[PDB]
Amino acid sequence: SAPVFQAGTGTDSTVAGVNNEANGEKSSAFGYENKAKEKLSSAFGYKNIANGIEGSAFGISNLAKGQYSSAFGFRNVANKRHSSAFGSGNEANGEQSSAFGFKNTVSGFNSSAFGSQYEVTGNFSGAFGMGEFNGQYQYKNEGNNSYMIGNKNKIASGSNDNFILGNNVHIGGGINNSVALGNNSTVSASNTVSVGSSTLKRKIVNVGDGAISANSSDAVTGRQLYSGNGIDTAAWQNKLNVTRKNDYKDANDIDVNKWKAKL
Amino acid sequence: SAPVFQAGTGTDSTVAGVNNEANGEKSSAFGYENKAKEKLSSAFGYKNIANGIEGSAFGISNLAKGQYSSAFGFRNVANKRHSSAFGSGNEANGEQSSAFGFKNTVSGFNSSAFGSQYEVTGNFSGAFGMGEFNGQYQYKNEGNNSYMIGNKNKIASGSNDNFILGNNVHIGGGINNSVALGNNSTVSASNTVSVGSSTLKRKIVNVGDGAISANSSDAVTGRQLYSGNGIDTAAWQNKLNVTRKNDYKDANDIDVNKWKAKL
Amino acid sequence: SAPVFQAGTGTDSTVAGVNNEANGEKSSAFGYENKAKEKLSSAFGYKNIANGIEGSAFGISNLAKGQYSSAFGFRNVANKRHSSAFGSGNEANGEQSSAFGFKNTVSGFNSSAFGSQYEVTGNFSGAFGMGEFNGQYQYKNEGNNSYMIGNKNKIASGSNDNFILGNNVHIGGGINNSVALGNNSTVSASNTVSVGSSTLKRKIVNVGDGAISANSSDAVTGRQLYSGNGIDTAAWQNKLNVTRKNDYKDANDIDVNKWKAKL
Amino acid sequence: QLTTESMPFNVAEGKEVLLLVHNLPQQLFGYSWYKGERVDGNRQIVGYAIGTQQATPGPANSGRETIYPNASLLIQNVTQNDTGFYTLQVIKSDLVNEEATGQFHVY
Amino acid sequence: QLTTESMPFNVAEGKEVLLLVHNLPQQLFGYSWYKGERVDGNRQIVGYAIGTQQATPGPANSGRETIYPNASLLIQNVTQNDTGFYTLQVIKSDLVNEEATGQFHVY
Amino acid sequence: QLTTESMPFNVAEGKEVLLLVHNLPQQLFGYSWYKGERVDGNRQIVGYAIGTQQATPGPANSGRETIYPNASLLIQNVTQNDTGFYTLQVIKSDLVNEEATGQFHVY
Repeated sequence: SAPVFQAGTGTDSTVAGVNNEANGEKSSAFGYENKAKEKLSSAFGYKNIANGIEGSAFGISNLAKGQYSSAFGFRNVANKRHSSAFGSGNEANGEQSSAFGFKNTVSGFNSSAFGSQYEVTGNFSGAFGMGEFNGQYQYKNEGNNSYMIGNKNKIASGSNDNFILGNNVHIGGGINNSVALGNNSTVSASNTVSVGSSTLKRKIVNVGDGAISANSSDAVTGRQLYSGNGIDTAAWQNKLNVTRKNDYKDANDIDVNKWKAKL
Repeated sequence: SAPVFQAGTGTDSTVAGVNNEANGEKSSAFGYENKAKEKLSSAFGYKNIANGIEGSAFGISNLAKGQYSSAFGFRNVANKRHSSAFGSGNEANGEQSSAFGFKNTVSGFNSSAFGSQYEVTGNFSGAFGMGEFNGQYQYKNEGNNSYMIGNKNKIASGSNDNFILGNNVHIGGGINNSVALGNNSTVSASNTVSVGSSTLKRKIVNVGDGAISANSSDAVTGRQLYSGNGIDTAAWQNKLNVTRKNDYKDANDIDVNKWKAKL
Repeated sequence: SAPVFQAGTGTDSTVAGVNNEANGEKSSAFGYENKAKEKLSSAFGYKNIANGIEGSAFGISNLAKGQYSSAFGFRNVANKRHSSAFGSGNEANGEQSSAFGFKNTVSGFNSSAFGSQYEVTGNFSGAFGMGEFNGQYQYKNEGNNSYMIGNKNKIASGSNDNFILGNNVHIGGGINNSVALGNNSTVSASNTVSVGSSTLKRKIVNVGDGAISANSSDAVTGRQLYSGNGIDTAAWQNKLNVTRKNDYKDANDIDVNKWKAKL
Repeated sequence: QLTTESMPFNVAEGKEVLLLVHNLPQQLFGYSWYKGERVDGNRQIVGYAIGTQQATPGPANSGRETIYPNASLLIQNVTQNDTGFYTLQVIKSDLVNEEATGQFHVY
Repeated sequence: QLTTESMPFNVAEGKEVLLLVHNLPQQLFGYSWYKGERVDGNRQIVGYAIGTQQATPGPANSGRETIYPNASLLIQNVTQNDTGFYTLQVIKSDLVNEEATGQFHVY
Repeated sequence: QLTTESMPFNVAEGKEVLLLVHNLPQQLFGYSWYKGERVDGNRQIVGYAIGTQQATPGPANSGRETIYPNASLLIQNVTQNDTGFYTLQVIKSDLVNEEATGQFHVY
């Protein structure tokens, strides 16, 4: 069919291209075979559908179903309120969610995904990096208030308040308040910081001197163990039975009769 | 009014839709009631305004005021040069700034915000994650060369060169060169790394062995304190008054007269 | 020339504006002097070129050359399959790559750049933050499976599996499996975690108590060195020659003849 | 039209003052109470967020102002420095804003 | 049309079963094998990715199913609980999907 | 038209060589000096950035080349291997580029 430039079936609507239809009030369908179906909706490009109020579809084969939703690029889906899909093959099924990049799925409340092939199903969580996808997602972030940065990381359901900066870290169920640092690291308890695994261990370098006192929660360096300054002399002297030199030069605390016998 | 497809009031300008007006040279206004007012400016969608030279507004109710500025999505504002607003409700008031996601405000030079409800007012700073907004922003990044990753974090003014990876961390004034790790952590001094607070403390696990020498800034593990290998024997022997066995089997350094008396 | 609203040279194609040309099948060229040259391609705005199959150019002076490629904003370039450029002056020359912000270049496989003036030439790598550019890039990420967060950081070629969270950190050649934390930090070996440099050192605070046993890879706090609980008494008693008090009160292991002489 | 009502207009030196809101729009996002006639960052008393059901005090809070989940304000133990004008800001679900003004004088 | 063929249709209680695919489209992205008639997350056996040349088992794997890089499935040591329907999903280079169904019964 | 001038064209074996620029466009972003006739990454001497007012040497720097904030180059203690062509790249505020070429021979 020849292109047509006229009004649509709604009030103050406009269709511009080939086989376009605008059905809402103040709607715009520009391009090839686009569909705008609600109030104040815009469909620009090739075969774009806008079904939500104030929803925008811009590009190739995009869908904008939620209210105040935006789909920009190649084959993006926005479903909930204030949800944004930007790039190639992104879907956002959470309120106030953001999917940016290649093949990212977000289904939590106020969650963000940036990169390639991650799924975030937790609330107030975030993903930065790369995963895998072969029909189903194989690395997900299922914890609440947890964040992941890297490649091929996983957080289970029921494990909350976790932070991962590394590769190939898998946190199991029942672990809370933990931090994992490094590549190929493992976490197996709550309220811990891990810098390695049971097969490979790392060293912490360039550490300042702590305080040696009764109540001091500071790390200790090698020089402090080498020198021994600032320790409790009495505790070490009664932990290890020591005969003090001043009490040895002047005979003190001896059993006299036993020294009579041998001598 | 019926849609109209003709030229505008500028040289080589084009208006396409209902009640559009293009006033600049080589300008384009496509959609419903759009306004392009400068040179090489584009307004596509519903009620978009482009007031800057080479500024683009694409979507619903967007504003592009700066030179080489881009507003893409739902109700975005770009004000300065090379500033980008992408998503829903973002404003960028800094040169070479970037706001991506839902309700993010950036007003620094070369600063970036990704996520939901953060404000970055510092220079060369960055925010990744979630905050809060109820008319005013309640969590801001006001430091220079500082970065935040997580939920509900704050950096004050005058506190520079800080990095936060966690939740509910508030850095006060006068703190520089600090790192905070974990959830519900506290920082109270400069040149420190904190892995907990004064109510909850964390353990560092999977740490390799350090070096026990005169000048060694390496961490010490539990096995090294258990065994005691590599320490200075003389320093510990004169720190704790020890009578050596070889000097005890062979009577040395004794006060003869006092041993005469008791024996 | 006056604006023209008619069909193009392809099948079911559309041109709308001034001096537009659409040559592909089901192509759209809307705006000022746009060019769509392939199948299912869209050029919207000012002087946009779409040369790839299902490629989209939206904004001012954008180029979309790869298949399923997207260029959105001001002067963006997308070259490979599933590559996205969003913002101002971004180029993506890798398959499934993402450039977001101001002047970001990505040339790796599944790599992501967010911010201002970074280049990522490695595979499965990522950059978040700010760099520098004066004709050539002066800070690059050239490692595989490595991630950088901050300002002015560098990773060399051949250095893989590295993570940087900080400023002014330069990793040399031959370093693998390392983590750098803080501002102005240095790394000089493999399988290490660094929290400072050789001129400025940091302290680790708020650390829980470790375990003192034969095989315990946990950090030690100041209170444990102060008190000395849980150590091997025999190892310290034979490392430091101690004469035990119970063996001193009762004369044991003495050379009788030498005590005859002096006494 | 959004309206604000004070009760009572004239109050004693130790009583309670209650500010109510009539004709509040539906489908909102949050509220915020200010001091004076203009919306200012440094002159905010308290704010409320509906998404998380949260209330957070502002820089100009003394410890005597309470907000209720109907855009209602309660002030206790008023003094002679608490007399004058007050401003209310309402944010809707489309990110648009609304303003209202109330007043009361203490004797 | 994408087709799936079982060989043999009737198998013993300890032999091998091989499922082959004919008319496989070009320029693909990955494969995935399921159990039953519907594509379900909890009922996936194994999947393959062409970008990284990787094979990864799913939640419904026992240790007897092997995938080959031609969308072919091998099952060893079959029992009476392994009889019925199977589904194959093919993802293309444009992110569009295709489905196929096979069947076999054990005696 | 952007022009480059050498002074002096013929120089001794131990003197200084100064390269100046005339008709430099306004509203720029940075400069960069190369060796030869083409813009190459491995053959950069020094570059300047106006946003941060910064100067940074390149891979082909020996320690004798200085840049000035007017796109001017100074070379000291020249040898017989420093004779030939040089290229200047200018980046504008719109991200477009400009090129210029200079030359000098040492006796």
